[PDB]
Amino acid sequence: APQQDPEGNKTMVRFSRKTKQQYVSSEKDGKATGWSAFYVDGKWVEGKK
Amino acid sequence: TANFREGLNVLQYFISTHGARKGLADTALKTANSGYLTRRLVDVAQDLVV
Amino acid sequence: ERDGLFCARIFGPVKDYECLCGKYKRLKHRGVICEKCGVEVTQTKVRRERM
Amino acid sequence: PLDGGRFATSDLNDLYRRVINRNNRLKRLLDLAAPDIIVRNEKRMLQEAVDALLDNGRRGRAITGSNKRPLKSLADMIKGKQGRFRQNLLGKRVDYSGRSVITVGPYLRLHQCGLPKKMALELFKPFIYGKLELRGLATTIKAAKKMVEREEAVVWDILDEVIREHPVLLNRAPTLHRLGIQAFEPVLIEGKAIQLHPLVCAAYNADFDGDQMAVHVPLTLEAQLEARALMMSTNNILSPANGEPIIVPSQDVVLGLYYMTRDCVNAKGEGMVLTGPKEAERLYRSGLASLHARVKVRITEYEKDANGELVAKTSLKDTTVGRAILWMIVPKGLPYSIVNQALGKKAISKMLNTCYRILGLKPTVIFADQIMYTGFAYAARSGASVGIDDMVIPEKKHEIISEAEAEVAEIQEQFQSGLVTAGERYNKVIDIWAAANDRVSKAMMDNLQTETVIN
Amino acid sequence: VYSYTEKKRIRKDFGKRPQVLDVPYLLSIQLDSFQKFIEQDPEGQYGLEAAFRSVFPIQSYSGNSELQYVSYRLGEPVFDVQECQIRGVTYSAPLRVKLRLVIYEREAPEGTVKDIKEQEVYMGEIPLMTDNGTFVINGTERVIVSQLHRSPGVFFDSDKGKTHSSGKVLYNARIIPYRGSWLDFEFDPKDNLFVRIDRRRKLPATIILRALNYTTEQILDLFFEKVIFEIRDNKLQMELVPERLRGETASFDIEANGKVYVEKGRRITARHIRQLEKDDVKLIEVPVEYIAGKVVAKDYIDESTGELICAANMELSLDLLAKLSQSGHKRIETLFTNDLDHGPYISETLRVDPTNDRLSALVEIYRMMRPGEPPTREAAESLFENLFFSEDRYDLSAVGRMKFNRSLLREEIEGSGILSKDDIIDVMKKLIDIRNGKGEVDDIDHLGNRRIRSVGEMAENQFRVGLVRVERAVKERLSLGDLDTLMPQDMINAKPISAAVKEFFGSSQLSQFMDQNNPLSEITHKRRISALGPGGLTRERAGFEVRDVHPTHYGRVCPIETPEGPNIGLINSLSVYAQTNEYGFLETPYRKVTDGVVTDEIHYLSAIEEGNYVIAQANSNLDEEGHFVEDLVTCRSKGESSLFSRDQVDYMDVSTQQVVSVGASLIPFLEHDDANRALMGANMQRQAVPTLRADKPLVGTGMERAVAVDSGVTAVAKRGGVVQYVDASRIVIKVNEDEMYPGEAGIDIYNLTKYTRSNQNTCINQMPCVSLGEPVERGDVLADGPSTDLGELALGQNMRVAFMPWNGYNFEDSILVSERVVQEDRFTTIHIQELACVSRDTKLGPEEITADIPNVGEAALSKLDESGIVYIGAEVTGGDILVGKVTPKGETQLTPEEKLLRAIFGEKASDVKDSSLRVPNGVSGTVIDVQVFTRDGVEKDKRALEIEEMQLKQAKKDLSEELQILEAGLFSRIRAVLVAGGVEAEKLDKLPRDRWLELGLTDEEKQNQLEQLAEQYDELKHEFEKKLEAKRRKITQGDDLAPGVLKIVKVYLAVKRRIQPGDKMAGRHGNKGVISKINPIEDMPYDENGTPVDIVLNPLGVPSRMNIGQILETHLGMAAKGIGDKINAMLKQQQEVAKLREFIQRAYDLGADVRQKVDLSTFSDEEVMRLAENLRKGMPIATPVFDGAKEAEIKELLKLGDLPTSGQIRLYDGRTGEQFERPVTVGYMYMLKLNHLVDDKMHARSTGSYSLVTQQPLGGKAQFGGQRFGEMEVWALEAYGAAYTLQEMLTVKSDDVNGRTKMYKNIVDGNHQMEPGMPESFNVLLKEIRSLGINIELEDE
DNA sequence: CTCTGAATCTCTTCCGACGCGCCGCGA
RNA sequence: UCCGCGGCGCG
DNA sequence: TCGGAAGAGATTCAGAG
Ligand SMILES: [Mg+2]
Ligand SMILES: [Zn+2]
Repeated sequence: APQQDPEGNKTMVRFSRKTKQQYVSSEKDGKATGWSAFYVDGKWVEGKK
Repeated sequence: TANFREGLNVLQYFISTHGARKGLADTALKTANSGYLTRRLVDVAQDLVV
Repeated sequence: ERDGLFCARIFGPVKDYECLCGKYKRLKHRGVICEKCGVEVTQTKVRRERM
Repeated sequence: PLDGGRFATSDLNDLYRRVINRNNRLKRLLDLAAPDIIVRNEKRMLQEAVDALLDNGRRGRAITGSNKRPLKSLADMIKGKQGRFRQNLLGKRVDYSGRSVITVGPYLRLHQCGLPKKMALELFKPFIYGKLELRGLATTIKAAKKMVEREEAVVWDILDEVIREHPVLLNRAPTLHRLGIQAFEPVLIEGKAIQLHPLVCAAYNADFDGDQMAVHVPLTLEAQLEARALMMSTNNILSPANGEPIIVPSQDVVLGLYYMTRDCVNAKGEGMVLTGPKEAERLYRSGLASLHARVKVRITEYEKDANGELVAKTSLKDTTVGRAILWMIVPKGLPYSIVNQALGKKAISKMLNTCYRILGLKPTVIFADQIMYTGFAYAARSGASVGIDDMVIPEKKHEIISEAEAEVAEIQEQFQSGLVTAGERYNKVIDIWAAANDRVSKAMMDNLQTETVIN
Repeated sequence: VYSYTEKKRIRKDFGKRPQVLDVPYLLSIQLDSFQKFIEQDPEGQYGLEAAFRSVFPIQSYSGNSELQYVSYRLGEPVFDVQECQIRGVTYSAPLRVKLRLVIYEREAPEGTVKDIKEQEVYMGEIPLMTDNGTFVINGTERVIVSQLHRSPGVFFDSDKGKTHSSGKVLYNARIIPYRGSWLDFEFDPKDNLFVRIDRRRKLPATIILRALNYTTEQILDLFFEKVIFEIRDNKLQMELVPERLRGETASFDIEANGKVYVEKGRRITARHIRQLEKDDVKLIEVPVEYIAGKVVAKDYIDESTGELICAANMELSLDLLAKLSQSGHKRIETLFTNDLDHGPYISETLRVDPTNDRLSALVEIYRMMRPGEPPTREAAESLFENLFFSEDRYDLSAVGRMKFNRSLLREEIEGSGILSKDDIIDVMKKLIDIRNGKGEVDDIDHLGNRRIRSVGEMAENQFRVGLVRVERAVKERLSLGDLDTLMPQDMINAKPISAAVKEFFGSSQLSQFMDQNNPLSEITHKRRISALGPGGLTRERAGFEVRDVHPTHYGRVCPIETPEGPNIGLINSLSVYAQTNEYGFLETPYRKVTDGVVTDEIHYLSAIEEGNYVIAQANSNLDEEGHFVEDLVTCRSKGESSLFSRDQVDYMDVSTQQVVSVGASLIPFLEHDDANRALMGANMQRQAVPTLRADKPLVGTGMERAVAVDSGVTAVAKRGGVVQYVDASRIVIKVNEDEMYPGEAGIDIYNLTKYTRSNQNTCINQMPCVSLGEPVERGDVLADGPSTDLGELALGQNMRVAFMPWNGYNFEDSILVSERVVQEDRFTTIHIQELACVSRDTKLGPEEITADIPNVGEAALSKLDESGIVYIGAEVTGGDILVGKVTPKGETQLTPEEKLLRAIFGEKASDVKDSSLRVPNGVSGTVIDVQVFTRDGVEKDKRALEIEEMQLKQAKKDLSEELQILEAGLFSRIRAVLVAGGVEAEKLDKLPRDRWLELGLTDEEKQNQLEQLAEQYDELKHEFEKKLEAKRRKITQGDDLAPGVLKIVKVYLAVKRRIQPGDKMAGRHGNKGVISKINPIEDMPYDENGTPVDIVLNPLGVPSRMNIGQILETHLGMAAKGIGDKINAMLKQQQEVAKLREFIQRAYDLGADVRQKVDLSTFSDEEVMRLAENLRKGMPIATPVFDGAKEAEIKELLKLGDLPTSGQIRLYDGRTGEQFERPVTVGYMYMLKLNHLVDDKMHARSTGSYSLVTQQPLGGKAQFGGQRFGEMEVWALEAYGAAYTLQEMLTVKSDDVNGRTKMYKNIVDGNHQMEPGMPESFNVLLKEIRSLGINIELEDE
């Protein structure tokens, strides 16, 4: 998974309970940046939350 | 005063344009009312059969 | 998702005679319910019907 | 789904999700024993959410999405011109249809429209599959499809075979009155323009400055029997709004007939006697007499007797060569006097009407087609054209306008002396200008309308 | 005198009126407004500096720290314009702002700074207008339409009793700010005064008046006029102005000077007023009934008890009067109610008000504005104050201030953008005066009242939105944390700014997609004015009155060019000379009148001033002294035409054509035809398509030169010189010695846009029109563009036209065309289509571009390379593969019995399927370009690597050729400097060029020049190498593309399209026509010399449409080619050039008093020969719009041409060989092809896809859907008895998911059965109604 | 002098053609 | 294989 | 996660008691 978001903020691993899958997200000041990236079958894909 | 064969001056032409745009707007608006009225009449009279 | 707005267990399978779990795949079991899940072996048309 | 793996969610799904979320929240606040005002707020939000789900925008501010647009609730799916009732239950889109730019075709009979070959192939592709397998040229649907997509000329022969009696419907949006949809028996032409018969084009309210038209093919045999018996243009001669015929010529046809029947005081071969209209046609075509020349001709006419027989009469009458030529096409039973005058549009209208009342439908149809052909041909031979010298300006006009402006100056100076109120001054000026304009119009009509020539 | 270039094809003008002012640069509004937006400004008046200063600085109180703004600068755009268009990235430059952060000490004074930090913030990216006035957004051209909206200020308006319908008249005055809440004041059928805020509610006006810090008695004293009464015992006195008596009926005797005189029951008249005024009466004695019925003006106090018995707005109770008179307050104050002049309206409002005090009114206003919450004094006060008087929440811009003052007649012109108490009370007083009838309501449709807002204002508004969002973020950051250990670079987030600006340029209703059919269309679309958009108007709510022409449109907005249909009136075009005043009001030029002599000075006017003065009509004849010939010169003034003496005239129109836009101005003989047809022709002219080969129009209007040069398509000579080199694509010009700057190479190069997709799929091509060694002049046109020839607009083509009905093939506007036209490719056009292939890293395996396609013949693949891309230059046809792409299908598991069934079947049921791009059905053409874009980290295939190699080679050769040309220029300048003296020409000639540059011929300034150019050479080689390195990295670098796509491929397909029956063609006067027949050339009518006609038009349309002018055009055409024919023959016989020279001089002299006055005696004979060569194809004629050729001049030209004077000729019918008895009008006409080709519309669907929800067939040509059997057609069927076809239309053909299958089966089987099921849309409706909670169900199953 | 009904006033809701064609954009 | 929203465009 | 017409409700005026 992509290790840093487009701003260069560091990324953490989260569970999407609405779709039962792992995703990666970034935070700044502990708050969510509103960015996420998801696994879509061998191709991590990224955008706004 | 001038007919179409002779040239119309700019003033005559300009004042004449009033009627032209009046008529074009007139038909543009009239179409909608006519269609609406027809839809109504059809809806009222659609049951009637000999 | 189960119990979701598109939960196949309720509305039926997304595909003709195809169990969400993949238990059954053809009409030989047409009109039966999968044990691992409550989806039914039926046609996709039921998706249009069930409320 | 969308490009990039995204998904467009229907707004109904979002409203449902919001209501589900509020219900879950209320149930959680209830089951964990929340304070009173909190659960009251949650249930009021839930009620508002249900209101949004059913009829968002019905009360207060409407809910909106990221696009700053109000979301379409269930009620919006049935209300309005985009609603389900008007859009789909009525006014369905339909298979087996095409649209094309229309075009004049004068060589068509009344009941046949010119239909581009490509559209015919596409529309009747199922029928072609059927007949091609029936005649044994193709065995399977795949074979039929690959054969028709290669346009093996045998497919063209089959296509010419299939449509021979197969009426199609032509429609022009908007379909203001029922004439707007009519049935025709197709004829195959290369190109891409649908060709109409001008006479029915007049009824369509259509023109040829780029109007498109849509064509539908009936499927079942009861349907095509209906199209033939009810809708075929040979039946819709009489408008429903009034008894007068709707199939009436205009433009070049009327101009041609008018030219053909107009006489002049002196022309090539005036006064000779023709033993029959055929000799009139000969003398015109051989160029020894002009159409306008007045002549005596022997003519036979007929009348529907008291029993119903077409009793004949023959006599010498004074007429014009053009009038005899036109008479030659007239079917038996109409009196010659109908023709022997300068034929305008209204005269032709009443002529068609009297033909339809005196005789049956089919003689009237044939009469209409012959009228169209002859009118076009003689209009073309006429060579009528408009030139700058034609719009003569009556030389009286300058004098009349000078008189009018003199009177305008007189009334204006009369007001300058304070003898009248301004409103009546305006009225007087308007009246005198109107009088002068009418005088000029009369002078122009008088100068244009008649002219002097040697006898 | 004419430039040498213009000596080619000197068009013959016919205008008699001189021209005193050249047409301005046509695009000036767009370019100048954008420049005003972006350019630097020290005063901070407009643009970036104004926007920043309107928000900055930013201060934090608890933080005790400040953010402040130094300056802004705009960075370099990294990509050129054509690179942006190729790669699809918005043409933008980085916004750089210099920012400072300040921290003070924690001790007084707060202004004691302690630390300063400064840095430059990359706060956003901003689009740049291209030189042609269009923006580049993503990969698209977009041009922002300048809006026209209601100006801020105050207006006064009345309805003719329509609302209440009893016959009275109601009035309202409205105040509109630039931004913020809108107030309007209104009367009532009960004559009460009401105020409303953003049209929320309706409230008595006193609410605001006491909300403003004024008490009731102050309100009465301010609004009304007061009269004084005295009581002594029971005798009553009043203090009077005699004029105050006027209006009343003297029902009682009235005393003056100790004598009483009144004719009782009679109204006081002017004789009475004069009698009292000469009496000089001051105080009179009146009966009790007279003071009865008078309002109590103020509170009154009784001192014997300390009690009040009089209130505000109360009637005179005689009991109270006695009580106050006995108390001692013998003086009484009352208002006056003239039934006409002094309506008691404010008093009635004061009676009906619910509020009693300032805070009561404040809380009532608050609860009105903020329903559903408890009022509070602070909340109401803050709401009111911030609403009207917070200069950031509400602002009348300076234009608002100007209009506000000038409508209120106040002397001031400037003021604070916020309202005030005096402003409100003044506007209310003005409304009262209007209600009295001593004034007039305002006319908003008037053009001195609406304002043009260009792109700059909208851009700065969006940028201000960005600035305020950033300001909120910055103040939040200041509040939340420390101030020392951070840099404002992080504090400012560029995201809101870029979001706002990109949203504006992409989304906004006024950012409409550009059209590029032809240069005229691009010009008129750039110049177009729209009344819609943000703060504008809606097509549904637009009444007639805004659409209709307003008499101040003259000279400012062209009345003709408006679009047809529902948009009419709401869209307009600038008149040719109109330019924007700095306040956004339209402005028109005029010529100063000075005592009967036109000064030829130019003054610019706005609708107000123009209405104030008297302006003379353009066509007024003048002497050479400037005196009009006629004394009673016709003029217009105050919106009316009349006659005036020579001295009364104040101004004169500049030129005849100033009433029309360019689009109308192109039409010749406009003065001879109706307005409807002229409008349609003007609009249609935009749709013309550029032909394969351009042609001049014979009967032009002179405007073609200005339009062709001003548009961006043509390459114009920016620097004079001599053309050194030309090929199909490059132009190299040697600048002359004097024009070149010191240190420059003296050579300029131009590269032509050879072929590219236009924004409407037409071709765009530039063709050179010069030859080696020809001199070129500043502003000359070197290379033609689409529909341009020799720098003149070339939309259409010249056709030979006869007006004659022909066998019905021209029935009802139909056009019949001779095959000769087709054979010469006269109207053949070139079209480009662009197709995109997207390769994705989809789930269940990636999808790849490849030539390994399953289930396909190898012959098709041979057209492709092994990579899976078609070679350029290959012909391709409908249904063929252009690029091969393949999608995996997932597992596709087969049971072993199905495995063996597949095995006996063959290779079917593959887990891998074709997805390759295919030619659109019916399209065929040739493949001209192929492009690939791919994500980083992926390998470049054979096609990708080969195209990258060719592109880098192209870049290298281009840069090196530029080097060679410019270094040749530099060394030519070396030669030019060295030959000047101290020459060593042969001694240098033995030496190589490097020696020339190195060696010193002298020791003087010449050697300084040589050293300068040598350093220039070093600098240019270094910049060349840097440029090539950047270019190579820029080519080799990958692309971002989109999510999920690995690589995209775009292929370019070009097709040649041909005139065909069903195509639509039209002439400039607006006579559309569908071509309905092609004819073998033999069959067309032919004239006496045997040359056939080309196009046959129906004459019947002319009198009924009243397009008389077009007939005149035809005649001129027959004249024009006439001369051409003669001169052609005179050339073909190869006679002495002097004879044709004198003939040409005669042809130019032929006009009477024409301004042209061109003479050939100054032309050398080879120039005359070149002129003849261009004139061989006819002599182009120039006819201005309203001063055009007269019939006498047309006749004279024809007579010199040896054609029939009437313009009609005898004609023979080719099909029979006989002669038409009537003469026929045959001439030359200019015709266009209208981009509605038949093959783009013909469409048919037997069966295909079906929609998801409704199961109905798809809609539209692209989806290959079917037509819509609309409800009108259903009623049509119902009118017949045709039930069965209706049932078939609804159920089986459309919606029955099984019935149509059965029908297809039976039709294939040859049995025309039918089985109607149930329309699935009905089940959809049932399910939705049930889901609504309403139970609905069928019965009697 | 008070009460009820009718009339008038205020507020809210509904409507304001059919058909095709391209372009853009889509938290 | 697709719900549109905005925009021009022709009837 | 914009004006117009019609209907319903509220308020005011006149007549009768
Ligand atoms: Mg039409
Ligand atoms: Zn299961």
